[PDB]
Amino acid sequence: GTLTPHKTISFGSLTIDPVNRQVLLGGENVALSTADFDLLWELATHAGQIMDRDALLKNLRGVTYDGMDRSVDVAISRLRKKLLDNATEPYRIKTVRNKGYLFAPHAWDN
Repeated sequence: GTLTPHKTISFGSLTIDPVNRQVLLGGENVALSTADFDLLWELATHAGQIMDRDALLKNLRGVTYDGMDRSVDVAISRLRKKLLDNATEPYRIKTVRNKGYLFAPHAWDN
């Protein structure tokens, strides 16, 4: 009794679909800067696995320029600040012990 896709990826909070190249959280689309958009794109695809800043930015740019966390930080803060859900849902996107950013312990997919 739920209208949800299968090919695309959708979590218990946000949803990402390459067909519409957009993200939907809480039933409504979420606007995010190019980078911020790419950040989550990989963040979800690599759920469960700890995504490091250096390994994250690599997806945003893809250049040989390492140590470019500068963009990552800004992106993260922009991701949570925009996905700071409280009434509808918590902040699934929690931060790990200075090891990056992973999903909440109550969010996962086999």
